[PDB]
Amino acid sequence: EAVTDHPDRLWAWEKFVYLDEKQHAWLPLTIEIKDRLQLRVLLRREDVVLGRPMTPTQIGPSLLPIMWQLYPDGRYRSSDSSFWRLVYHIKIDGVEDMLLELLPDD
Amino acid sequence: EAVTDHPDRLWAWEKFVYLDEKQHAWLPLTIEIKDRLQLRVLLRREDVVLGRPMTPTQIGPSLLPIMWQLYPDGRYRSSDSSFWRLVYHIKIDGVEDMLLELLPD
Amino acid sequence: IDNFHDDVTLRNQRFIPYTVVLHGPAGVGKTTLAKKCMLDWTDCNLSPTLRYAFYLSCKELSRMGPCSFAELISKDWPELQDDIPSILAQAQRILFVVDGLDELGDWEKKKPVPVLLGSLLKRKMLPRAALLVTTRPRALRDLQLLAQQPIYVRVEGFLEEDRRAYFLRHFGDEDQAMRAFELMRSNAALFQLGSAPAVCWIVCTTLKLQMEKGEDPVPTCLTRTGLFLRFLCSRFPQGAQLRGALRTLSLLAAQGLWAQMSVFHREDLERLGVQESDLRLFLDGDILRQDRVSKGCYSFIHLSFQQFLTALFYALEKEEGEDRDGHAWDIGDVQKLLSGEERLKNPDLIQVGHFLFGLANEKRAKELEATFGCRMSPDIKQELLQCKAHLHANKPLSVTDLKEVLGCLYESQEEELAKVVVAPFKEISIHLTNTSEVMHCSFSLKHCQDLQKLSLQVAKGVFLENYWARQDLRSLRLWTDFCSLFSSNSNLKFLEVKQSFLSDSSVRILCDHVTRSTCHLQKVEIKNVTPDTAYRDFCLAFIGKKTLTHLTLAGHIEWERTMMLMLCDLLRNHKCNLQYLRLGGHCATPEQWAEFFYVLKANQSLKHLRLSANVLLDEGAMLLYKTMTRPKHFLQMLSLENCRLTEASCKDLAAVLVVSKKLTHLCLAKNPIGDTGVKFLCEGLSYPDCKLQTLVLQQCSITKLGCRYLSEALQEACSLTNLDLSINQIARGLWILCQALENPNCNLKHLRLWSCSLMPFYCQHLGSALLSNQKLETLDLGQNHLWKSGIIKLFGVLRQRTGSLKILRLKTYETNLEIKKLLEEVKEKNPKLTIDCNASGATAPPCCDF
Repeated sequence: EAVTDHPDRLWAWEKFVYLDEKQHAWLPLTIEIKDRLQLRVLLRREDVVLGRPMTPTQIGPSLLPIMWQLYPDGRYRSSDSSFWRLVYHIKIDGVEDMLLELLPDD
Repeated sequence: EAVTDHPDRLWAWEKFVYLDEKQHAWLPLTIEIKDRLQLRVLLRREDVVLGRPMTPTQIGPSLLPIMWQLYPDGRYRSSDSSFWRLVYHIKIDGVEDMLLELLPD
Repeated sequence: IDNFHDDVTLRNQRFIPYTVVLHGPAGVGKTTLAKKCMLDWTDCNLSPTLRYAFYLSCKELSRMGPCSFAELISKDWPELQDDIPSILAQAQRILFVVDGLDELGDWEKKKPVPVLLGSLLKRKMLPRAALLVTTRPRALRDLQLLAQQPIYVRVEGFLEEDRRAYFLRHFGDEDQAMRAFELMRSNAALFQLGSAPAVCWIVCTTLKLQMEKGEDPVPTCLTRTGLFLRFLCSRFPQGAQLRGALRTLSLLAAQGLWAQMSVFHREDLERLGVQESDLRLFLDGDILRQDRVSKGCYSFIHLSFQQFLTALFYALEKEEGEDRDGHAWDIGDVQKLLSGEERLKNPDLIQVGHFLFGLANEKRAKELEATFGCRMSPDIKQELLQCKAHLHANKPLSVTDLKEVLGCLYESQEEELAKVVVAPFKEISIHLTNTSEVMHCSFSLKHCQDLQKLSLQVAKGVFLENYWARQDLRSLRLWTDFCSLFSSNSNLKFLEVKQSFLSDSSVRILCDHVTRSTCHLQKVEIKNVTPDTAYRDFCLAFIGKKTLTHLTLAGHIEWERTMMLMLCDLLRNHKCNLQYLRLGGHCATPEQWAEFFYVLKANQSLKHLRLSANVLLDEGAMLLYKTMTRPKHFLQMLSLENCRLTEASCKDLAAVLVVSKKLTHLCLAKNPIGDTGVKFLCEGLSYPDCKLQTLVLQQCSITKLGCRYLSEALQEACSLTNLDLSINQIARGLWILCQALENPNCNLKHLRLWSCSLMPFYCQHLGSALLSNQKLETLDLGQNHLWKSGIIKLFGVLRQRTGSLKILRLKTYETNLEIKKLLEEVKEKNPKLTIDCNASGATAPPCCDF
């Protein structure tokens, strides 16, 4: 079921733990790679307990960014200056899911 | 079918491309994560043209290491001194695939 | 209509021998106020103490010949002349009102009317009566020379609520009234002129007429000139083609405006050849209004209509030989009209300027010619640009001038007129206050191509508070249209934003436009912006900008973890090209500071670093110093201005100085570190391998012990060359630093002692040192008491030798002959020495250079 609302932020409380602007938790499930310039990441919603907030030094290197953010036209800007496109965002069995892609650098 | 052979060592040649001692091109296709200590990555063998060796500085930070090592008893050693395990190595319809795993300390 | 003017006058009356003066813009209703007061006196509404009142009008009294004041005031009430002496025997119970001054001892002594009016205004006759004067601000000057200790009262007129009420009354239907009111209020400039009731009358009549005919009103209210033009076109019969009448009316309005007269008598109309038959059309059309109190008077409906007709005169075609008329008209020319001195002398031509610009369009001229059949001069487009020197000042125009020019250009509604004018702009400053200004700037500035700097500011009320939706949506749309300057212009190279009451959506749109690849910014600054997410968003947007090389952030913030993430990633990145970074008013815990300073270690481009107004608590400072002792740091400059520092941390600073190999500047202004800290630093400097070349200790609460330490440190072969001291005083130990200067091992080139509380007795030491030293090249003395005796002694001593000193600054008075002679002698014998004699400036040398 399509959803007409999107999150306006995603902090990184813990590695593989993102909190939107309403303090709900999103968890990444899988990462897809089709070629060098194509990367598609899948986000899932779930409620879990939160530990202490891991600091940036503890997080370490990663493929995903630290913070997204919504921009007009319906595109996200990560923290590495690259733009991410929204693929789809549906509800199934009461479970929220989202899919995002990495656009080629302009 | 399962194949006994396996690369002894793997080195990164470009962005998301590796080479073994045989110099076969092994690439990552998908990454599956269940938690910090449980991390899985998939490998496949394909034939592609290799460019200049993108030195590690240009490749940039990544979740995957720069080097992968293999040891008996299902022991793999990475550049960052972490350990990995092999789940299956099979060939089906002419394509060779391998699966890795992450083992908690 | 009643119940409104009464509502205004009731509150106005309460603000009031006493001398009262009323002043306000035309059409605001001062005469109604005075008449209401007089009627209240008649109806016994006021206090019973007011037993008699007299009405005097300059509108009529300007013509009547000499007579006695008693006869003058009894002219309109003959029956009262028998009681005039009895009435004037009670001067304390009399009220006098003088209406329309700008339009201009014995009560039984015959005298000229001007003399009588001057005497009464001076209180030479009936001193203990009450006076009340009504005049426009233009003529307020004379009352200052005439009146004695008066009091001034200001009128304002209708408000928004009364405008809405008037619209409701006129239209009757709620829907029509509210639609018209909204359409009018959409235009700020036309809305402001709506305070006068007559303007609201015109707007309501025009819009109602258009609505009853089923026409679109949106274009009508877009600009003033369209509205007035439509109304004028809708007030004369069809098919007549009254060219002559229109020319006559234009000329009459022009004469009236130039001469500063607001009323005309039948004789004046006769003088200009205005046939009285045409007065029927002029009146029944509501262009002229006949006064019903004093017969034989006429006036225009409102000032703005007179100005519009004046503009129509100037754009009207001029006939050959019209200079041969039998009268010397009081009409100027276009260049005189557009001159600034005329504007100041006669402030009522400014509006004629805007209207004239508005009439430069082609469609309006076509419609006017079709409706009336006149002929339009085609040289206006060139005559307006002949005064283009007003725009080609070769300097950036002030805010108000830019507002005026943009308003006129928007009135013109022709882009070809805007291009030739906005082409040469090179720097701009903007101060938005409402929607209309945003629309004007968007319309005009899109044609600029050489613009290079820009300073922005948004006033409160433009963007609605954070929670009406449509009201904010219109502003958002216009803002999005306005923010296209940054993306399109690829020469812009400097931006600044300060003291703006923005909202999240606007900031997001601005950043979206700033992140594109057609922008080539090179410096940025943010200061005191609200809300507090603006800083975080801006730090996010400016990551990876290839061109960016400067960046500033200031205000009151608290380090939320998200801000720490962004402000560390801004330096971690690999595309970073930064070269200077400043921070202000940022409060954070020692852990966040520790991780930030850890991140700095990886950066390989930063060269400056300022931390003014930020709290270190000395713990961040010690962490910073313990980070810098490492052998691979890269910072060169460093400034810790006003960071709550003491002498505790100075030891680590000395360690840094002795060990470092890249640090070559420093600054510690506004920190009472103390003489112990100075001692620690001096112990640091003594090491052979010290490489620091600059040091600043302005306003650091140092005493003579610190001066002794500094001289002891300098006595060796150090590498210091620049040193700046101020506020903190070295007077008693000044001889110590003079001895240090005498040392051949010194290498100082500059030295600043601005406001060091020095006494003239000590000039000997400085004179001897300057005569002795070989490397000093600049000295700065200010706010000292050596002005006279010190000048004398220093100039006498320095007359002996030609030292290397090039620039010497001190405060002097050039009114003394002996000091002048000494200065001339010194200059003649030392022509290579420049002496600044005007050190009175009360602005200290900042740390921007250092």
